[PDB]
Order: sequence, then structure tokens, then C-alpha cells
Amino acid sequence: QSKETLLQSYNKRLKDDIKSIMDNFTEIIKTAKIEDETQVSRATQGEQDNYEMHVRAANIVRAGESLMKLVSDLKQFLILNDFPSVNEAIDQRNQQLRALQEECDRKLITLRDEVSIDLYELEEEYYSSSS
Amino acid sequence: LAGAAQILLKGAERLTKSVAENQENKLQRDFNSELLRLRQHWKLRKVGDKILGDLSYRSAGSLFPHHGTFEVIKNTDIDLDKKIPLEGSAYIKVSIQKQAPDIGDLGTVNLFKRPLPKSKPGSPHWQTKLEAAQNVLLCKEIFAQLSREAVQIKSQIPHIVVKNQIISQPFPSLQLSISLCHSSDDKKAAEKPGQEDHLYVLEHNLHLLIREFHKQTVMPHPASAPFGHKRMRLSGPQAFDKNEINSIQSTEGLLEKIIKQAKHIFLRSRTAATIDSLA
Amino acid sequence: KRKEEPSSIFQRQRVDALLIDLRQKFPPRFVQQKS
Amino acid sequence: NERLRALEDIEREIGAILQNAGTAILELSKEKRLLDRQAAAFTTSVQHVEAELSAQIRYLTQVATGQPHEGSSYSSRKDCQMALKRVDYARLKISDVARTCEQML
Amino acid sequence: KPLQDMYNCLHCFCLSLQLEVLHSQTLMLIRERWGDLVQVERYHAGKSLSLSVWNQQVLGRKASVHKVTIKIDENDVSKPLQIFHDPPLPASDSK
Amino acid sequence: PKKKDVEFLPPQLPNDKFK
Amino acid sequence: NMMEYLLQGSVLDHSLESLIHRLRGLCDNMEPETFLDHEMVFLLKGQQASPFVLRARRSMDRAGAPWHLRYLGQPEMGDKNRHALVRNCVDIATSENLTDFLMEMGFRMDHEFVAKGHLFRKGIMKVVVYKIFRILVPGLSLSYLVELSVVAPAGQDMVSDDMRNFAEQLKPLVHLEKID
Repeated sequence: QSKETLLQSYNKRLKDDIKSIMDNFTEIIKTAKIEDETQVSRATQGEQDNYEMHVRAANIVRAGESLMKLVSDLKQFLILNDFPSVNEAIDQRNQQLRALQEECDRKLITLRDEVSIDLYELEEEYYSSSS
Repeated sequence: LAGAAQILLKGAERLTKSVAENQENKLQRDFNSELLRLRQHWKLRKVGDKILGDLSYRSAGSLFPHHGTFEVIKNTDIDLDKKIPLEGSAYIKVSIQKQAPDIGDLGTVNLFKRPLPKSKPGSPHWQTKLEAAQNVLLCKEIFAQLSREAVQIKSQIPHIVVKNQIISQPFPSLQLSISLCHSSDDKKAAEKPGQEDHLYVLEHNLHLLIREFHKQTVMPHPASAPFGHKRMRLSGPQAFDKNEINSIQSTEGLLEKIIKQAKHIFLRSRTAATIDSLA
Repeated sequence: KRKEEPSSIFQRQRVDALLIDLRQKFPPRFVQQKS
Repeated sequence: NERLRALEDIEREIGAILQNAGTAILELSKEKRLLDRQAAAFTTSVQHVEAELSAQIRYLTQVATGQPHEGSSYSSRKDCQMALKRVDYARLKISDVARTCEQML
Repeated sequence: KPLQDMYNCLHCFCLSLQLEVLHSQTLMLIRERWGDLVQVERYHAGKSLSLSVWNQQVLGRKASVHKVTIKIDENDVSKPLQIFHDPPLPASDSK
Repeated sequence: PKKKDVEFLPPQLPNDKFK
Repeated sequence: NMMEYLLQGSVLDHSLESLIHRLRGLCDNMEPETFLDHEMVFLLKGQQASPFVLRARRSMDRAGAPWHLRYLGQPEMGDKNRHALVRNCVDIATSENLTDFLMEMGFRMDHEFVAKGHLFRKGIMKVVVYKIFRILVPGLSLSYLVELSVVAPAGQDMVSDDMRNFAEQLKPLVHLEKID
């Protein structure tokens, strides 16, 4: 099964949409309206060419300045890789805790050893009592 | 230009100012700070819906499957993790008493189910719940294995067995029936304490299970890849007796303990001899 | 605080089959009187 | 932890200053310094971020059929905790023996 | 007769569900604990349990098949289940 | 006038336990 | 009485560690290991131009383990919509007594090149990988050939389909192919 293909396609589409939104703010690259060439109306048509930015300029910037972080979070959550494929140091953790018990085990044996000595040190002591 | 600048400033304030919590100092945030922790620490990623690496000992269990409904949740508080969702607790205890008939009384753990360490030292509480669930599933598995004794070899050791009670009489001096409980059914005398039958017996019984798993899990590698058992394949080079052929495998479970504990109390008899000396 | 969590069991779900055994022994009586 | 650090760096650079610098020169309608730097960071930074994202996406892709990419999965770490429990019980028993000795002497 | 139906409906319902859950428990136990060793299903159709556990596993004994059972019989609630089995009281211990 | 039908579907206990 | 299957392949040199990392966490519990073998391929022919499968490639590791050869030849018909399959067998032998009897029966050697590598325990199957080493008589392919070995009695042979599922796992740079 190939589900990562759909994720890569979605990420590429999000990137293309972000690029197009960042490029969609150059519609006035051909002129700056130095004159009033509005033959129909100059009060409500020519003057309102930039006064309607809510439906012309601010209508694309809203979604255009929102897809970036959303797509970033979607890519980081839908694909939260966690796939070192070897778990490099994770197994080492085992090895680590291995030592944690290993020496501990030895310590216990050491304890036993000491205890054993103490054991013997009392056994003869048990002989002395002539009850 | 002023409107575009205001919109971009609002966007920048929404993005780079409300999400800069963990960028300056690592604070309470499940986003990119908690999930990967438990991931790298316990299991791997998997997608049924959002279920990734349930702790069920499926690596070597081969007894029964169980999934894991693990999912993050939100709550208004300070220093709160995801708190992903048997669900109870268990306790292993053996008592070598005199005898007991088929009766019922204030026996197994009462409302004070399994008094255990408070665990005041700082540790992930969700991880504590997870390891407790793993423990109770291990108890379920070991009890399911131990229950398989009625259909086992019924010779030289007669024994009655019911749910949660496996009371047995190897010798007419000691008692048996290691038990377990479920410390989940609780919203809010002088018989519990007995002779020395405590932690340093049952640990062997517990370890025996994972040891039997391990023994019948090592790579074969006999010569290249016949894919067999070490002793089984190495048998050929030597004309082993039928005794050794049988000794390639062996029995397990209760039988082992059936001897072990008995052996223990046998030493106890010798112990009497010591003080009997004084007598 | 609990209105969407539906605890499924599906072990003793057989009870629903037993559910179609009471109305057959005795059915409910319609009222049409919301007093 | 190479991939983890790379993902952390990519997350930190996702909301870079490029998205916030697109509203700096438009406010500078009174003086025209190195203002040209506000132009190169318009789409080249976004293009590089998208390229890096696509590269990170095209990783090993361990998950193919079942549950691969394991690595904890395993043994007596549990029994290591049980050994710590043995240590604790031995501590308790030694303390009890010392108390018994003190009571006896 | 509100109280009488209130009693009897819940009575038959709880008895039925109790018999069914006991049946499922026997199924669980023969799945996990005993199996083909000691298990014979005699439960015919609802309203009653019909088990058979201890039987001719080796055809040595030949009583050998008389098992236990219980029903409801659609009678008074005087008896909880009116259980029965092989000839009982073959001794005089524990009453 | 609460209902004039025969209903058993509304319970619809889901599974959501696909393995 | 028994048969074996194979879906062998190969992979590049630099692309092994990333590969074997995945291969470890496929059907193996834990503790990946390896093995150094020794090729003792023999030849038993001279009457029908059809020798036997005398490739007694056995490990040169710690002693005690006995060297031996396996039967692998004469691919039989069948395997409808399936991968490679051949009715085969196996035969263990005493330490160096096999070579002794082969030389006493008038046989010769076949190869003198050894290819160590790695192994990985699948489920009802097994997988291996190795690489030829260029050495002289007293001491080459530069490609780690891999393979999916599985041996079993006649049965139903349905598990071969399951083997194909493993092919799904070996997606990036591994495939199956026969030999002719």
C-alpha cells in the first residue's frame, strides 16, 4: 500500500497554493493608474478599483496567509515520522538498564557474600551458648 | 498598502506569537513535546485510526490479542499531558496455611485491594497507568496458563481448581492457591498476614513464564538455514539415548512450583531439627 | 459531561436478541394521552 | 536523534520571518539601506521551505504493510524493575533485622 | 395490575439474562480451561440450562451421564431456579 | 402523541474496534 | 516429501544499512545476528551430464556445528501463478566425514568462494542476504544478493501467497525473479 503518495500530493498542492497566493499580489504590475481612463464612471468604478480590496485584495490574502501554518501542522502530525527504522539508542536504553540491574545483581550477591560472612560470624557464636 | 500590512501583521501575531511557547522555554504543550516522548520511549507508530503500538506482549505472548485505544485529549489546566485512555490493578500472593474446605469468607483482598507503594517520586502518571495495565495483563496471562492444570498430568499430585482458586495439597502440611484481584471496583484483620510466603517466592513463578517464552521464542543458525532448534539439530551428530531425546523438551508451569514450594517447606522441616538439637 | 461516550460490550450483546421476547409475551399499550 | 532534530528545525523554520517581512517595505513610503533584501525573501524562501518539506516527506517510509519500525518491543526491563523491587525488599528486611537486633540489644 | 406485572416481567427478564450469561461463562471456561476434557452442550433452546461436564471421558465408569440442569417452567417465583441433577444426597455430610 | 411506529434501530451500538 | 521456495534478489552496496534496518523489524522479535559461512560445493557426475546439488556451504563459526549439504535441483512443474518452487530435501552430516566420504566415492570440488552475510527469521519463512568476496585459492560480485528461503512439506502451499505479501514489504529496491 502507498498512502504516503497522497500525503506528498497534498503537501505539494499546499505548497503550490501558498506560492500562488504569494504571487497573486502583482495584478498592478502593468500600471499604477496615473490617469483616470474610466470611460464609464470615475467616481464609483475607477476610484473604487482599490477601495474594493475586501473583495479583490483582502479576499485572497485571508486564505493565502492561513494555509502555511495549517499545512505545516498537518504535515507534522499526519506524518510524525518517528521512523529511525533502527531505534539507534533506544535498544541501548535496554543495554543501559541492563547495567542498572547487572551491577545491582552483583551488589545483591555482594550483599549475600557479606551476609554469608555475617552468617558464619554468628554460627560459631551460636555454639558458645551452653543453654 | 496599509490594509495589507495590517492583515499580514495580524497573521504574524497569530502565528509567531501564540505558538512561541515551547520556542523560548519548554512548557506544558502536547504539541510536538509529549507524543514523541512516549513514542520514542514505549512503542512505534501504527494507524488503525490513531492506535500506535499497544502494550500487549504480542512479541512473545501467543495467548490472546488486545488492542490499544490511545488518543490525546484536551483539558483546561497546568502541566497536563495527553493522558491516553482490564483498566485495573492486580496482586500476586501465596499463603501456605494448614488446610481449607470448599467455603467462602473474608479471604482474598478486601476493599483495601492490594496496598502498594504510593509512588510519590515524580514519574509520568500515564506511564504508570500503562505499566500497571501491562502488569495486570501479565497476571491474566500467568493465571490463564496456571489454570491449565486440571487437563494437565493428573498423577502424583491431586488438586482441586476453580476460578481464582487453585488450592492444592502436595503434602498435608502446606497450602496453595496463589490469587489475584482487580483494584478498579472502588470509588473511595489479623488473617492477611501469615507465615513467610511473600515476594521472594512468586517472582520466580512470574519469571518462569517469560523464561519459557524465551526458551521457545535465539536464532536457529544450525549450519546455513534448515531453520530448526539448536539441541534438536545438534542431536544428530551423537547417538543420544531416548532419555536425552525426551530431555530435549520438558514440562513447565505448576509442576515446577509444585516441587519448588514443597522443597522450601522441606527445608523448614530440617530447620526444626536445628532447634530440636537444643531440645 | 458524558453524552457521546457509548460503552460497547458486544460480549453479552445477546441480550438484544432476548429483547425480542418480552413484547411477544406481552406488548405495550399505546396511550395517545400526553397528560 | 538526527531526524528528530531535523523535524524540530523544520518546524521552527516553517513560521519564519519571511511571512512577517512581506509587510515592511510597503510601510516605508518615506525613505528608500538594504531594502532589496525584502524582495529576495518573497518566494525563494518559501520555495526552499517547500523543497525541504518534500525532501523530508520522501524518507524511508517504514510503514508498508503491517507494524514495522519497532525497537522497544522486548525483554526483561520488566524483570529489571522486579530486581529493583528485590533490592527494595532486601532493604526492608535488613531494616527489620536491624530493628530486631536493636530490640535484642 | 401494575405491581404484579412489574414483578413478573423483570423476574423473567433477569432470570433469562442470568441463564444466558451463565451459558456464556460455561462457553468461556470450555474455551480456556477444560475444553474437550469435560464438556458436553445439552442446552436445547432458551429458558433453561442443560450442561454436561463429568462423563465417560474414558468409558471406564458406567450416573456416568446424569448431569445437572435448571429451568424456569413459567411457574411461581417461589423457587429461584429449581435446579436438579443426578441422584443427590448419596452421603450425609454438610447436610 | 409521542410515536406511531416500531423502533429498534436508534440504539445502534457502534464497533469502532477495527484491527 | 518436502519442497522449498525462493524469491531471491539483489540490492546496491551503499543501500544496505537503511535496508537491513527495515528488514530487522519485519518478522523478527529482536537481537539481529549474522554468520560467516564456508563454501564446500562438490561435484558428483560423469555419466549423464547432470550432477547433484553438492553445494555444502556451511558456517566456519565456532566448532561443534556440523557441516552439511542440501538438496536443491530439478525444478518441477506446477506453481500456478506463483513464484519459484522446487521439490527438495536436506541432509546433515558428521564433522568433515561428509567430505571424507565424498572424496572416497570419487568426487571433486565445484567452488572456492565464500559469501558471508546476514540472516533474518521470518515467520513460516526465512530470509537471508550475502555478498561474494574476491579471494584467491589461499584467501567479487560487489552486490549483496538476498533471498527468501522457506521449506515445508507438500501441504497446501497457500503460504506462498503470504510470501508474496513479504514482497510488498520489499518494495523500494527489491523484486522477485527466476533464473534460466
